[PDB]
Amino acid sequence: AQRVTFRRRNPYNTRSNKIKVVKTPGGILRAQHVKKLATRPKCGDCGSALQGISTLRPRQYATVSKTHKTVSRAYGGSRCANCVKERIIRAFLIEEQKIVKKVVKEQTEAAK
Amino acid sequence: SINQKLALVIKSGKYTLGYKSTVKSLRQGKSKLIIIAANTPVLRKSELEYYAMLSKTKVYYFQGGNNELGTAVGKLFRVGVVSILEAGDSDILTTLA
Amino acid sequence: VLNMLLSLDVLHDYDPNTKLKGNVSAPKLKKKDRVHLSKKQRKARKEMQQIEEEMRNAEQAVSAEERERNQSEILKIVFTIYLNILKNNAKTLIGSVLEGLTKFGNMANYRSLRLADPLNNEIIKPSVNVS
Amino acid sequence: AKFLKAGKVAVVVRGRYAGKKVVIVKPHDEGSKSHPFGHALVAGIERYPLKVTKKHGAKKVAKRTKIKPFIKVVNYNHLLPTRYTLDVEAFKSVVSTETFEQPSQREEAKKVVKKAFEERHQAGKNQWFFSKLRF
Amino acid sequence: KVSKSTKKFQSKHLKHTLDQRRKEKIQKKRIQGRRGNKTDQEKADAAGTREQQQLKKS
Ligand SMILES: [Zn+2]
Repeated sequence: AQRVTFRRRNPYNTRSNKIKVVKTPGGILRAQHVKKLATRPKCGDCGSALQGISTLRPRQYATVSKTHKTVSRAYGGSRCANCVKERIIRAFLIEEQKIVKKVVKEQTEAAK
Repeated sequence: SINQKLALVIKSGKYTLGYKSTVKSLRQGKSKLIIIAANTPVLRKSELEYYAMLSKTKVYYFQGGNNELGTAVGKLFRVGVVSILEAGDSDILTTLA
Repeated sequence: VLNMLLSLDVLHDYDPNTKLKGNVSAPKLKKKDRVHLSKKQRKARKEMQQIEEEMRNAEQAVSAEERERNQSEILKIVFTIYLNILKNNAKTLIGSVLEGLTKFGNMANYRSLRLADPLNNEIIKPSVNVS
Repeated sequence: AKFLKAGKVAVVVRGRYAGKKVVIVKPHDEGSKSHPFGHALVAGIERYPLKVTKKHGAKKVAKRTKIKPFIKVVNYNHLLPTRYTLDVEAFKSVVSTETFEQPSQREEAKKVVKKAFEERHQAGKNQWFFSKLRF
Repeated sequence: KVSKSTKKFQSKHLKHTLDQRRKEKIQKKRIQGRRGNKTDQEKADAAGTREQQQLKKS
């Protein structure tokens, strides 16, 4: 039933300073400031959370290996699997349509 | 009509409803005709068109949405594409439809 | 022919808060049914909305200040036409000229012989050009 | 007709080699005991050759034209078949169901496919197969 | 047991909230008996459409 308060300069209940109450090895209750939770990286096309990539603070990514923040597939770590599949299919079909349109133009200009 | 032929095919013939089944049957070469609803997404429609060109399967563009095509087939759910494995008793294949 | 000037909307003021036709539409796209936009795209959307709002305000002001000038010029032209008709003293145009003068006079500082009854004749009861 | 037969060029849409170009060597429509689905053995390009200009010479040209191959078992649902074809007569015997249960056979198959691909590229044939797809 | 937010609100904001509620009630009671307080929709209905006004003129 012991009351605890902030341990830093800020006296206001702002998002920046949030308090948890913990029992120290001295048998007493004491406050502890909690950091902001990390946010999962999101896909750049659909905005869904990327799978297989660890969730860390922006500056904590500078200290981990590349396998913990990428995926072995192309666009891995930036776009998800379904978006890459759509990109591949769309690019191939667009190229095929360009070929067909070029053949049609060649035929229609071949009359004269 | 075209709805009567489709209903007869579902009653007596062999069919596959849906995009995945249609593509699988196109790969296996067992499709005689693919009816495509007008409500289908453009990417899937273009993929089906390319697959039909590869497999030399006749294409019929249904004049209605996936729900109208589902009702024409006789099912209370939407179907986006139908593939006719066997006409059976009907004559949809004979009349170039 | 001369009766078409009676239909000039620019020479009409209606009640400031007139009821218009019933138009119903979604006030906004639902929050859970939005399309994903990149941070660059969202910033560009904010910028173009800010541009569009000020363009809308400026267009409103310009239309407001041009309607009055157009109304003045049209009043001058219409009154010149009416007065020159009156000076010409054409027996077949007196009623229309008087009706126009009565209608648009406050904006300033025989049915068998005519064809093609004026627009909205079912609701526009002629004040001066009666049968 | 059927279009997923030997020699048909396909584009992989799923997996590490997504977007890479492969050629089908042996289609299995009924699948296998270890792969109970309609799959195909394919030989594809993992590292496309780089373009060579007149400025490059000798050793540099030999470096740029190297091709890294790969051999894979791919489900049909993870392939996008093309209308193009490429001859697989050179290496239709090394890529089989057994090859993927013995790593040494995998090594030999990759060696053979690399040699065949480099020879075909240097012959000037199949310029579309040896070009990267931009997606 | 009273919640913390309830205690804080009742100690801080209860009095002026109640006073404002009373003020709105008094103003509503005073304005109810007066003439000339109509909403935008009500005034639009009263004025009517352009066709209704042209009928009223005729
Ligand atoms: Zn995505």
